[PDB]
Amino acid sequence: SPQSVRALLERHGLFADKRFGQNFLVSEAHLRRIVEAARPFTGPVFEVGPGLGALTRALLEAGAEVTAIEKDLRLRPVLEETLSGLPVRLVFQDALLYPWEEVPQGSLLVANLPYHIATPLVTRLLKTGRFARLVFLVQKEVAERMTARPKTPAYGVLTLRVAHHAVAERLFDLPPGAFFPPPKVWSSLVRLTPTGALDDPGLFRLVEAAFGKRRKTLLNALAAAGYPKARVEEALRALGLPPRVRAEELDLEAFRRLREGLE
Ligand SMILES: CSC[C@H]1O[C@@H](n2cnc3c(N)ncnc32)[C@H](O)[C@@H]1O
Repeated sequence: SPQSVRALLERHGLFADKRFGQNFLVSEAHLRRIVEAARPFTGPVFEVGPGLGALTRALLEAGAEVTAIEKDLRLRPVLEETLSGLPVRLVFQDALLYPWEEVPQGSLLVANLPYHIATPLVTRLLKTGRFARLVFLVQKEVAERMTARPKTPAYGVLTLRVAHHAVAERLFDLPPGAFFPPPKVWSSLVRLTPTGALDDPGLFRLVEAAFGKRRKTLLNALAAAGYPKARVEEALRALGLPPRVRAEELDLEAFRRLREGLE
């Protein structure tokens, strides 16, 4: 209930703080969808932003071993209340500072992520190579980026970052009313399933360069970033791509081949 969430906040003298991107899940049906997207719980679960503990409780009740990382210390009493009697390790810390590279191989991320950290956090977790599955809520626009196909407005660096590490699924869209307080945009449930690759800095130097200068062809964008123009011309030719092809027209394999051609 939006009422129960409002009432719970009121009882604990809390107000949702925009500095923490606080928008708390209201629907048991959405909670169920998140748990069902993440299961089976074959490794330890990390939840970033447990908030009032709604998803934390759902995860624990499904038998997950949970570490929940919450930056807002004001939420400690409600979390302790919600999670009374349940084995959750509550960590009061900025999740952007948590030692992610050390989590057990096979871990899971399951989280209603704060909008302002979702992209750098997911990027970092994917670079660790440690997760079996990452299941999380993001703004619909960010989900679209993470799941974009080439030659579309949402297609870009983030799409390619996700794709390099993982297959990506947008499973469900949630309206603003799924949260209290309601945010201004729709959200989406995303599932990422890592496929083995760790960071490839050479590849991402190329990908970042490709998309840096948006109004240029791929060739001129790379040339402006310091890639030898003649070599880019040849690599594109060898790929059977048009001289004026744009960055958003290349899929992950094409970028991998382009990188290989440049070197
Ligand atoms: C969508 S609700 C977001 C949840 O994440 C928490 N949160 C916001 N920023 C961070 C952060 N940097 N690390 C951990 N939790 C956070 C918020 O306080 C809230 O419970």
